[PDB]
Amino acid sequence: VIDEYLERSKTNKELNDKKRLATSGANFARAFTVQFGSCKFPENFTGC
Amino acid sequence: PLWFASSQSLSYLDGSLPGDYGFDPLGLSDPEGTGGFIEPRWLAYGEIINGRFAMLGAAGAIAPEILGKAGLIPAETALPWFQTGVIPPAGTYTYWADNYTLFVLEMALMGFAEHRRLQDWYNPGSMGKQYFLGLEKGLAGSGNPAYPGGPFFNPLGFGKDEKSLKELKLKEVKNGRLAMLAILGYFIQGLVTGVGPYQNLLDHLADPVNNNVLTSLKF
Amino acid sequence: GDFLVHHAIALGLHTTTLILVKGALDARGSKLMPDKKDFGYSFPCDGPGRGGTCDISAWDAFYLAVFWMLNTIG
Amino acid sequence: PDRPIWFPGSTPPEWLDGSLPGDFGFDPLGLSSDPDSLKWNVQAEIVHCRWAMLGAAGIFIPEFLTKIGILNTPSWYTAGEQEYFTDKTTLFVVELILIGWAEGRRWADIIKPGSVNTDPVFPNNKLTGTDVGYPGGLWFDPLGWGSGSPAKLKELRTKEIKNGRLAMLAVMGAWFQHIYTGTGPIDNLFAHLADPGHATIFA
Amino acid sequence: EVKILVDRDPIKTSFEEWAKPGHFSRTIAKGPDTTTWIWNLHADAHDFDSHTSDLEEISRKVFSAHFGQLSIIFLWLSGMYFHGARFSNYEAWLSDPTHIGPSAQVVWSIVGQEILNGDVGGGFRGIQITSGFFQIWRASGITSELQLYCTAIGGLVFAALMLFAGWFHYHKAAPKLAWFQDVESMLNHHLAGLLGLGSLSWAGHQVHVSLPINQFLNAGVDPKEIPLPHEFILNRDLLAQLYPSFAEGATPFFTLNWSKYAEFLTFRGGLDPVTGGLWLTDIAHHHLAIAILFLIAGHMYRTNWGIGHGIKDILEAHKGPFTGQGHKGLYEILTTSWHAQLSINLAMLGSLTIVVAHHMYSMPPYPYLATDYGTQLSLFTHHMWIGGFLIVGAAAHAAIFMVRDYDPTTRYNDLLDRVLRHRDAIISHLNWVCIFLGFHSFGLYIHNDTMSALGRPQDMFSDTAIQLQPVFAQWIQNTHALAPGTTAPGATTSTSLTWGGGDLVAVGGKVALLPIPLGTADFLVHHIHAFTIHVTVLILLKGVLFARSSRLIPDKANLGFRFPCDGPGRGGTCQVSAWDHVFLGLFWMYNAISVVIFHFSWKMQSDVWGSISDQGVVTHITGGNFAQSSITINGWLRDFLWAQASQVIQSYGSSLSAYGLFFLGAHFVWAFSLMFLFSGRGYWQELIESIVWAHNKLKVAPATQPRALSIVQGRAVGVTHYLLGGIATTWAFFLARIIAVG
Amino acid sequence: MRDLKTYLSVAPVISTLWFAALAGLLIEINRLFPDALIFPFF
Ligand code: CLA
Ligand code: CLA
Ligand code: CLA
Ligand code: CLA
Ligand SMILES: CC(/C=C/C=C(C)/C=C/[C@@]12O[C@]1(C)C[C@@H](O)CC2(C)C)=C\C=C\C=C(C)\C=C\C=C(C)\C=C\[C@@]12O[C@]1(C)C[C@@H](O)CC2(C)C
Ligand code: SF4
Repeated sequence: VIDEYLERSKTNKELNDKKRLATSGANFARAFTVQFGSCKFPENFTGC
Repeated sequence: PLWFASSQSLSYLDGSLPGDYGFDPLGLSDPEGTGGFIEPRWLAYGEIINGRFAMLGAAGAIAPEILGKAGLIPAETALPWFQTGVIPPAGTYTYWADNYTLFVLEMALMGFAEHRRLQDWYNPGSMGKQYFLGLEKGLAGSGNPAYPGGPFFNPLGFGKDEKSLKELKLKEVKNGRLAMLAILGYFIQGLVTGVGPYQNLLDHLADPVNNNVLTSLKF
Repeated sequence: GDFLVHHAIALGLHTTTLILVKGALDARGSKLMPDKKDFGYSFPCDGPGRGGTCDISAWDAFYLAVFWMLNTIG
Repeated sequence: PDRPIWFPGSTPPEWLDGSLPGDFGFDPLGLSSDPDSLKWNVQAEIVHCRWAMLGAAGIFIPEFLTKIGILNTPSWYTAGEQEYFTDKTTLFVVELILIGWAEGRRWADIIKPGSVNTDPVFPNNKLTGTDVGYPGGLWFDPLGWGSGSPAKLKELRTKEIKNGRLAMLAVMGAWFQHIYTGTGPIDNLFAHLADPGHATIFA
Repeated sequence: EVKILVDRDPIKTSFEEWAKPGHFSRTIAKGPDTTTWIWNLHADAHDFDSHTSDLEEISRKVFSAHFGQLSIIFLWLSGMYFHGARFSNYEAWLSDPTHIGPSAQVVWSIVGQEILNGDVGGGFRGIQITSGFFQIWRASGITSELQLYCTAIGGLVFAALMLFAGWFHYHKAAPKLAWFQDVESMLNHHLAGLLGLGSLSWAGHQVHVSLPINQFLNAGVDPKEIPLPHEFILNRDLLAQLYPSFAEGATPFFTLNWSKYAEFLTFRGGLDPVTGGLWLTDIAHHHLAIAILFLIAGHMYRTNWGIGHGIKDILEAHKGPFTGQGHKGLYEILTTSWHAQLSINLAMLGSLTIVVAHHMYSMPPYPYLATDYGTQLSLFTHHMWIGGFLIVGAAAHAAIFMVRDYDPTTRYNDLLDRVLRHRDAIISHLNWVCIFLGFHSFGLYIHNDTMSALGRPQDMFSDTAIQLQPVFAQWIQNTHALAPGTTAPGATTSTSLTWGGGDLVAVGGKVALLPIPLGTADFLVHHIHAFTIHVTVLILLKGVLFARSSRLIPDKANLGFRFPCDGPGRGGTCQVSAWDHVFLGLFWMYNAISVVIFHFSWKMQSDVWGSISDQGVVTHITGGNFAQSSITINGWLRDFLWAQASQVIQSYGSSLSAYGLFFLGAHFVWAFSLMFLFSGRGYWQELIESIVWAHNKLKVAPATQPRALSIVQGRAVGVTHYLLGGIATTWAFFLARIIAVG
Repeated sequence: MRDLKTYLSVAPVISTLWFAALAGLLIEINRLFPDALIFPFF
């Protein structure tokens, strides 16, 4: 609001959408992890 | 000597307790309708325990600052009580082990002591029966949970006479109440002013009118 | 597409026939009321006793089968 | 009656007397109120103690010998991943049949105390055990240290039970340490002993 | 005096009572003879007043049930927060709230249901939610998922604490009867402590946490660059840069020169242009004022000290022109029975819920809430239904009290007797009012339909032929529009944009709010609403008043509260109990609420919601056809039911397909209900006789002889199925339309 | 233990356990074999 944080956001505009997309993809894949192949019957013990 | 005594309070406060001035506006120690943690004996026991712990804390939160100002302790050690690592946002210090490891060790030792104390409170003399490396002889207790006595807790043999015991109990109760008030003052001063209590005392003694509660709150 | 509709028609016919046949056969009496023939063809009920007896007559059976007839024809 | 208990000053449950070996009156959940439940729990505890003792030994001896230059055995966690002379399924099936025969014999002994004391093939050989869970005989007690005075038997049984409990705790500790940290238990022990303070679970 | 009184270990915790079902009632505990026993075991489970007669046990059971309900609610809240934390696109929606649809549920991939994972937006696939939780989280200042996880953990902990508290207060230390009968202390603690302190703490949170974070977000700062909430508390320089008043500290508050806090405590009103919601400073100011008011009002009743008021003295010392001695024995009645309190609280809660729905739709308090149409529609309909159900239940509990807890000898009240002595006039007048209102309201529509069907559009009651305008409502609207100019100098603008007069507010190319016109159609629909409400009131009042006795049956109180009839005599006495009156009034409540929600939906879609181009023209969803098509029944059937059902029936093969399936399923359930409403028990019993014979032939006869359902059970099943089917149909249709078109 | 076992044998608890086991087995079978319209083993 002091236009310094706005300038910080403009400088770091990139990779922020990347982080958001990565978080959304992880949230979606939390249901398809088994169908993907990872988190199979082994290593479910205290995992995922 | 009665302080803010009421008709309801005087019914059950017979004066057979140290520091009984008959002050209880809200009727918390009222004799009938007792259950759970609200009981006439449990409240007194908790008051005594809290007073003792408050005396210990009041001495300990001030001793390092006194030693540092007097020059009897290394400067890097003398710190205000909130900068010793109790509140990591306020400050931190490096000890011989991790802070959470210290917490775990303290919790284990304190649990070992307090479980035995609670088991005494439930069963009076049960703590002197089972084998405890020979120390179980001295942990039998005197039948009063608040004052166990014995070689471990009363090695100097104080208070043999009943009147002297009553006087010492009254002194202990009053000192515990004073220490509880001092601890609350420590908390409030640390929250508001932001510096050590001894620094506050020194600033007040320097200029009594310049530094006070109004000074921190301006006006 | 005609298989399921024909089976639905058969179901409607069977249910309507069941209702009407039960109403016709249980007219003279049953276990809930063994003297139904004394009251007549149409009467309201037999009171709240014996757990409650509503729609006990055969007129009520015809009444209930009318709805199924309408649904099947529809 | 006057034996030491788990929580001093407390009252042990009524169904726990003290005649059973390794009895300390610890049963806050009331899982063994029924006598049949007591027998089943005792048998399960004995079997668990023996199996976990064997497992703890077989885990912690090769790792310690691998810390020294004597042996070169791989990590216990990755033992099943390696390749052997046969597929793992065949070994599992053979082990299943072999252990199943003995487990059926033990189950028959548990259900009826005295029906499997004789060798089925040759009627001459016999098992001298007289207590459930202690088969005895030349096969399971060749040295004869089993039978004896009741006090010595109770002392030996208590020793075995306590060792088994410690072994169960050891195996679960090793499993959890390996999954969390990611290194051998001997490495964790040495690292902790080097720096007792900082090298702990909080790291 | 006021004291804490408890009993130690009244009951012992054991599993022996779990093994034997129906231990509370001896008749149930005896054992199952027929199947009806099972149906009874669930009916009398929560009727604590029938298990025993002592008030102490009933009060203790009520307290424990309240604790269990609180634990369940906390578990539900924790689950919602955990779903928001783990499986959601909250972080993606935070940056671009206008172009992303909220979603917090992910469906598995077992059968082929993966088509339900629609393209909500922000690189996520899932079911679009309409709970409005994202707006709440944004208004609270949450910008990450770790905070949501911590909130879920805290909710779990609090639920466990509530369950333990319930167990402790039933089985370890149970309060005595005198503890519950102290209403003055309870009122003082609920007013000063529960309400004032909570609102004060929330105002403090809003002042310290919500306002700076929301200001940074509204400025345009990226959510990942905003300082953490505790940085504002730790760093006074940041707050001084944001709000200079904080640089002065708390000195102004004690100095009484409160104007210095005018930067973050304002009285402007209206909607915020950036987010289309109320100002957060106004909300904090309102919370502070409400906290002050509640704290002041919480010290009115005398408890344990000289100062205060006595409720009994206030009631007894009341003198008035129409009342007289009046309220003399009401204190004992209210402090003796639970049912009267339950009825009063139920009615008040229902009215409050309806008011909440109205105030929430009128003035949106959350950011980016007005432009999300599905959330608004769902909130309005849900709150209306909840309020209606509570209002219905109030009358049933009032009838229960009047039936089983009323005796004029020991506890006598003059007002109740006076009301009971002239019930015929009340019922007759209410019946006449209902008949007149219904005749006029529906005859207007029938006349419009007949005139339009005969090629006579100049004889109808419309804005063009015969005008019936709501002059009083228009006058009120004009007064409210002109209010801030002269009458309320403190406010810069009016409270709401609904009042005729002002400007249009739109956010992100979508209309947020604009003044709502009023015409003949609003007149007709308002009169229809009044007619339906009056009929429901008539039914409930007739049920309540004639519970004890009637001209037809002079001893109805002996039979009880839940009895089917008296017999085939007297011409027929079916459905004479008050339970039947409640079961009949449920239908009319359903009808009224359905009409209200239909009116709200069509009017909002036709006259308010829409889109705006760059030039400045506004295109509404249905193009403003409400004022000319809603004056006839054919218009309601064609332009609303037929036209707006295109989306739900064409949703197959898409992400909305589930809704379509529900649109069928509910229908089925509705028809099923008819089977339980048009028939009787005797036919089913006679059929079960033959079925039981067929079973007996093959030696598969059960010991528990099958029996047909009782009359009351059949009526309850029918009404439950009817209500469930209708409500589910409306839910599916509304959600499908508002998600596919908005 | 006797009373808890007796309670666990009541009709709703046994019914919910049986139906949960059946639903799990059916879901796992349909997962291992995704689609099935005719019996092809013969
Ligand atoms: C229910 C309300 C309702 C109302 C108010 C109207 C009203 C109207 N209709 Mg419609 N209509 C309705 C329903 C209704 N209709 C229905 C259900 C149908 C059948 C589908 C029709 C079919 C219909 C047709 C076919 C026609 C109309 C037409 C008309 C008009 C003719 C009026 C008239 O000639 O007689 C009015 C007669 C009176 C005697 C008035 C009696 C009421 C007085 C004022 C009582 C007031 C009481 C007073 C307060 C008492 C206080 C006492 C105190 C002093 C002590 C009128 C505007 C006609 C038209 O062409 O109009 C344009 C026409 O041809 N209507
Ligand atoms: C309680 C049950 C138990 C179980 C299930 C196992 C299970 C196993 N042991 Mg362990 N072990 C146990 C107790 C147990 N042990 C105890 C009490 C001891 C102390 C004496 C050991 C000491 C031990 C050694 C010294 C070795 C194993 C090995 C093995 C592994 C495979 C070999 C095999 O099982 O044959 C039965 C195994 C033995 C009792 C010892 C004989 C060694 C076998 C025949 C393997 C030799 C193969 C060689 C090292 C690999 C490459 C071959 C080469 C031609 C390339 C397997 C993980 C072997 C290994 O590490 O393989 C990965 C191995 O070298 N164990
Ligand atoms: C605020 C809370 C509230 C409370 C505590 C009570 C309390 C009480 N009510 Mg009242 N009541 C309320 C609100 C409340 N009511 C409302 C809102 C209504 C209007 C509908 C009523 C109408 C009412 C009636 C008509 C009756 C009572 C009676 C009773 C008593 C018996 C309770 C019972 O046995 O149910 C135990 C629970 C059940 C029988 C469960 C029934 C199944 C429900 C109906 C299904 C709902 C399904 C679900 C929402 C949909 C998903 C389907 C899915 C499961 C597949 C009890 C003292 C009864 C009595 O005998 O009083 C003396 C009585 O006859 N109440
Ligand atoms: C849609 C069909 C329907 C209709 C029209 C009605 C109609 C009515 N209900 Mg019923 N009801 C229904 C279904 C219906 N109910 C259902 C499904 C239930 C659930 C069991 C109930 C349960 C029920 C209850 C519990 C109550 C009623 C009551 C009423 C009356 C309300 C008073 C009033 O508005 O009269 C005004 C008239 C009308 C709205 C009817 C239409 C008249 C139009 C305008 C035509 C008039 C034209 C003209 C005169 C005809 C002449 C032509 C001829 C010469 C050839 C009214 C007779 C209430 C009552 O009787 O109290 C007064 C009451 O308490 N009903
Ligand atoms: C135990 C206690 C404090 C203990 C502090 C300790 C150990 C501190 C330790 C440390 O500092 C060291 C050494 C070193 C640091 O590096 C670390 C920490 C950890 C910081 C305070 C109790 C403090 C207790 C207090 C203040 C209690 C106050 C009670 C009051 C006023 C009650 C009043 C009434 O109850 C009556 C009497 C009667 C009723 O009728 C009416 C009302 C009004 C309810
Ligand atoms: S409710 Fe049934 S039994 Fe009672 S009078 Fe009516 S029809 Fe007869």
